[PDB]
Amino acid sequence: MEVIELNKCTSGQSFEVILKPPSDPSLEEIQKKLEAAEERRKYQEAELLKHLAE
Amino acid sequence: MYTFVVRDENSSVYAEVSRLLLATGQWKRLRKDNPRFNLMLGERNRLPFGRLGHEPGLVQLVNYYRGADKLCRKASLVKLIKTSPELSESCTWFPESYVIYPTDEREVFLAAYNRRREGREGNVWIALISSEASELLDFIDEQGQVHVIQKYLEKPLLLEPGHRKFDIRSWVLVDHLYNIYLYREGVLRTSSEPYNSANFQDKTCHLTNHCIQKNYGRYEEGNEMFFEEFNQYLMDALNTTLENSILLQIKHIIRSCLMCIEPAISTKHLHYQSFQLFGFDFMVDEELKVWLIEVNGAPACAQKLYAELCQGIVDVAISSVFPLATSIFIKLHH
Amino acid sequence: MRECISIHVGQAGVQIGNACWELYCLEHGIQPDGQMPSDKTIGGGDDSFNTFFSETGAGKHVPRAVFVDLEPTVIDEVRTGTYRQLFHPEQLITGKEDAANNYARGHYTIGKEIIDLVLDRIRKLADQCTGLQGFLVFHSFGGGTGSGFTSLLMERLSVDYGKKSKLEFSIYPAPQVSTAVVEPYNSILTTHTTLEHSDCAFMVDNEAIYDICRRNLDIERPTYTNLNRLISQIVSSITASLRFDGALNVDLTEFQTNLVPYPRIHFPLATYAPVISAEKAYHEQLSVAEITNACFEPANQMVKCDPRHGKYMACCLLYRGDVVPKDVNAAIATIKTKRSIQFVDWCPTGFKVGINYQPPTVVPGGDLAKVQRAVCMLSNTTAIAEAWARLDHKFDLMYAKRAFVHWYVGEGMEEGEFSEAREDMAALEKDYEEVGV
Amino acid sequence: MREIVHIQAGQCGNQIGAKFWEVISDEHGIDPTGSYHGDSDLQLERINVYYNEATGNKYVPRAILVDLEPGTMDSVRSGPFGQIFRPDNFVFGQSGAGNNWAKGHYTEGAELVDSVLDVVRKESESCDCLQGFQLTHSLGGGTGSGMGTLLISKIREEYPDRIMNTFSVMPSPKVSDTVVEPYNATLSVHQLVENTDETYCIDNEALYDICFRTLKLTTPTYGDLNHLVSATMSGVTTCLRFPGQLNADLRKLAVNMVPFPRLHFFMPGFAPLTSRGSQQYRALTVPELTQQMFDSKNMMAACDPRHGRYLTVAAIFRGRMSMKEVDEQMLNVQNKNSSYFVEWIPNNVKTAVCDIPPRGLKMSATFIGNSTAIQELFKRISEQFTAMFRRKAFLHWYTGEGMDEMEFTEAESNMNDLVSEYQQYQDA
Ligand SMILES: Nc1nc2c(ncn2[C@@H]2O[C@H](COP(=O)(O)OP(=O)(O)OP(=O)(O)O)[C@@H](O)[C@H]2O)c(=O)[nH]1
Ligand SMILES: Nc1nc2c(ncn2[C@@H]2O[C@H](COP(=O)(O)OP(=O)(O)O)[C@@H](O)[C@H]2O)c(=O)[nH]1
Ligand SMILES: CN[C@H]1CCc2cc(OC)c(OC)c(OC)c2-c2ccc(OC)c(=O)cc21
Ligand SMILES: [Ca+2]
Ligand SMILES: [Mg+2]
Ligand SMILES: [Mg+2]
Repeated sequence: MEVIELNKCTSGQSFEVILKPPSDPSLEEIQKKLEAAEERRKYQEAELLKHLAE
Repeated sequence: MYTFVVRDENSSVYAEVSRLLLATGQWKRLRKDNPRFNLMLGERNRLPFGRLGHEPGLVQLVNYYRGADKLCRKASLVKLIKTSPELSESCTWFPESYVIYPTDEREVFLAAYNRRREGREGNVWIALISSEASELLDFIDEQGQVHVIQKYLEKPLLLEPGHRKFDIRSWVLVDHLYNIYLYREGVLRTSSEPYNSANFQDKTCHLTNHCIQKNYGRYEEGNEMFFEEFNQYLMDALNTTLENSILLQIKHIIRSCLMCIEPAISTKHLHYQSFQLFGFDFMVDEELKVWLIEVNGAPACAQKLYAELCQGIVDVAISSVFPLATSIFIKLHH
Repeated sequence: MRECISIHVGQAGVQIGNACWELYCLEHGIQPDGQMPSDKTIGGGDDSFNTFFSETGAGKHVPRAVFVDLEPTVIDEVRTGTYRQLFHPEQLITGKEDAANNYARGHYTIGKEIIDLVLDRIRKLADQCTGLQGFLVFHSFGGGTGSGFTSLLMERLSVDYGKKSKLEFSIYPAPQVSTAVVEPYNSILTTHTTLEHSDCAFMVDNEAIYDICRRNLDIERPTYTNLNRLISQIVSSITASLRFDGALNVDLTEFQTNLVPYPRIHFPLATYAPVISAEKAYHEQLSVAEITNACFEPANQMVKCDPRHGKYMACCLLYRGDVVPKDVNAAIATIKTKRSIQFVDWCPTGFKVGINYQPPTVVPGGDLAKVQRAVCMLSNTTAIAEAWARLDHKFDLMYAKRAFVHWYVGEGMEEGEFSEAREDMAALEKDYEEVGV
Repeated sequence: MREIVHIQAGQCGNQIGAKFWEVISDEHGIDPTGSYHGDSDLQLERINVYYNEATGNKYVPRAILVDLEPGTMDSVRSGPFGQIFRPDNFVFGQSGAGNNWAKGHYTEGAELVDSVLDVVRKESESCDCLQGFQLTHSLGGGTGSGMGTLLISKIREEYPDRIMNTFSVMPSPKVSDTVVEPYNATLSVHQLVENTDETYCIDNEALYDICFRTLKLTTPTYGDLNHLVSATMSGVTTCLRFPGQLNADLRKLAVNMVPFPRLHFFMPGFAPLTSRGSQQYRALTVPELTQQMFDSKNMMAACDPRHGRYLTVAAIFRGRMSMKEVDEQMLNVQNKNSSYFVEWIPNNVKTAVCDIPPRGLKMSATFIGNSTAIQELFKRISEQFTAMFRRKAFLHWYTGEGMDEMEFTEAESNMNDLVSEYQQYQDA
């Protein structure tokens, strides 16, 4: 009902129409969890090569 | 071969619907959590409407309308009638009702109560039935629930012989296309103990409920008067028919209520479709005026009428969407 | 003027990137070689388009885009395609072995070996920027690269560019469109890890786009090209305000302000009208009223859900073509009386309208017909949580039996991350329900 | 993620293996000499997956031919497409394995394994990006069974991150060479459970039954059985060999087909079933292919899918057809048989389409099923095993090679474990 903040130009126009009023981890912390996953992979591969050696 | 799932086994109506579908030999029942169904006979609470209509190669249908609880909860119904311009606000067929919260519109409830005090007349209300406001305004805090104070119908229609009170239950089916089908057979849930207006404290004559009063079976089987017998009574005792004096108002109330919520609940352009069976509860006064009391989302049918209604639900709500390899309903045209 | 960098991760992000940058070039009048004849300031400028394009001495207009995939074959089609000259070879980064539909493989295993290289090529574009405002990130929820590598990148971009805004264009998985079976897992894991790093995310359900292509474009089996050309139209509508003169959504910060009052609930629903087949012989051109009314039909949304059973927090209308404020306000007034539009008590019931007079540009020989007027509505409704509920249920079914989990654990990921991701999603679903009812 | 190294071990492995290279060389337009003579560019676009490009221009199969006996490989070399294979890739002993797993795995085969692995390394180094290995072999004999599994173990040591893929032919009393086949098979299954990502269970019983009941051949030879194997092998490798809608590799297949690491034994299927030489006149409609490929009569593993539940399903349609009709029919099978597909893996059936049809058919369908019904195959082998083992019968052939009774007990236990593991997901 109320048309506010009307702004016009050559390209177009913009406005607001109101009907009713109202009633991060560190660089080291990232590299730590990535290397913790790399070591878990390396342990699983070591357990595999141990099994294959047996 | 169409497929269905059952997710409410406490449902008397849809237990009969399920077995009727299986007996055709063209429907197969799946386990609760199987997503690959055509039809869902769903649960009463927390129904997962967000999971429907996302199975490719399956037309999916549910026996509940999402948002229909807004008509089916006592607190919600009052808010709907008061706010919606279709029904607002001095509604001729709905008793004066006020939403009451325990720790709200109870400051404006007292203003109309004082009009009933200054103008010396009847001032009886229902919640259990109260005599005065302050005597049961702490009763909502006693139970700790959000309940409605509604105007009590002091002068109701009385059946003879017996001097009795009654409510009418009508069963209404809204299909996927939003056709409003009223089932031709209704039931009068009758009181057996004669109505007393001098003191309102006894349970038998005042409360109209089937489960509470179980006097029982004196005038008819299980306090249940059917439509042919009640029409016959009106012809003899009042020189009028059921369709003229009562049923036209019933048809008006049903259609007015469901046309109001149509934009909010309709599944016309949706990826899944809905039907629903409703239970409309009516009250008739001395001047033959029909009043709405309650709308039921999950209604239970009368014992005599199960076979016919459940076949009717299969006929026009299920078989219309999923066709197989006179009508018992009155279509309410809008 | 403030520049914007677009990041395209995995197959979905790359091919959608192709579709968008093709469309931008047609819109701004930039040729396949990168020449823009309408541009008069040779080799530089601070115009509205310069937000997305930079300039070289030879008058070449190059996208502020980085393409990243863990496998060569898709970006190799960008390297040899019709827009090969448009991009710098350093902008197009490819690995050797893909993430095999595995989040953990994309995030942890192959993620680690490429993350530092990608951030260097991002820094090389950021050093060309006089005033960086942030990033527009394109990916799938479903793929291993799209889920895994994106969430790692989004973590690192928060570290290196803390003052900068990050927007997502995310492809939500659909069984209809070539879906891997473990895609619910990948979707949940990437949503959890990205949720605090993303300012505003636009979800695009492949199911919705597939059906719009069937229903409105008359294509019986839509290909990726069919889907992406439609997606790029929606993306173009959303980004137009950054690329053109205007006063609504002029920077990435304004997307947060106008659309996201609650930081976690940062998934606006997009609805687009009209989608008209180019093969359609006789078409009655639709009015302002008709296209705005079509913004409230579920069949037009980017995600299939029911806004009537939910609450709005914000609503933007973005028009392209022959549209004037008078017609918009008349349309809104008619729609408000007939449709179920409920806002939250702590928000004004209202619409922020932006009009661009240039009608939407369609790719020559495409599937979309030329229209006189078009609209994209962006509304932050709680109804979109339906998509989370659908996805969480699928996650729950598989995880209860620990199905496929071993593939993730075998890449170094602990099992506890699955349940940590699911708890966050259970919290997110509860946030939506608090606001919504 | 392009190159696959192919290995064929023993009599059965080399006979089915030669037929595989015969069929896919015809599909890729490569003559018996090695030169390309086709009409489409689609035949050459992903030819590097199975072939090495030698300057000529000629195409040499990335295939290694292994046996402890020189017999079969001389028949392969003098066979139809025999002169296409790199002569250095022919690695053979002289003594044979005498249908003895122990000879293949521990004694005779151990002597020859290193020479094979040198040829494998020579092929692996030429690969721009090696995705994995595929083995063709029987489980019933000595070389393919014993040495084949020894090879798998040693390849996994040198290439622990690569995908191991097998086409493993299962023994049957119906098509039986020796009584010791259940011993050799049980020992081999133990190894396959541990050391492979994907195993195509090709039951000889099922191949016989198809040849007898459906193909109407009174006395089928191994050649009739091998026609069905190569046609299935062509079908399962279609997405690796041709450019299509999807970038498809062996790892992505493994991730999506195998929900639990041990349960990676697949039922292969083919539609329509054809006898060799006999021309297919009537074209099948899309509903007919879909009905036939899911039919138990078309399965290459003699298990009834109705006795189990499908964990995952892969389907490959070949030929010029409506992809909408394919999508509709595939959804129709699932929605009308939904109990037979596990509800706890959503959308577990995936479908691909390739435009190029196989030789002599206008449209075909290849089925890959990870069903819990495969336990029937393993139970059968276990029953035959226990019948002999309870009396320690024929065991001296193995104990004479160094083996102890304990290793037989351990193999019996591991296979009975796999059976009960399949049963775990058939009910719950
Ligand atoms: N709309 C659209 N969706 C796509 C496109 N490509 C893939 N998808 C979807 O994205 C999901 C798979 O993710 P991809 O992006 O293919 O995987 P990826 O990011 O390359 O990761 P990898 O697993 O390493 O291949 C599926 O749900 C597909 O339907 C595309 O071009 N357009
Ligand atoms: N399908 C098929 N099975 C075979 C073939 N040759 C042998 N077999 C089966 O393989 C088993 C014997 O293995 P074989 O490969 O001859 O022994 P190896 O040479 O020591 O590996 C028996 O179970 C036979 O039924 C063949 O050409 N095709
Ligand atoms: C559409 N996504 C595919 C990727 C993996 C895949 C590879 C493949 O070639 C080796 C193949 O043909 C045998 C496939 O089957 C069509 C798949 C495929 C595999 C199975 C699926 O599990 C049900 C899946 O989710 C994804 C696909
Ligand atoms: Ca300029
Ligand atoms: Mg990829
Ligand atoms: Mg032999």
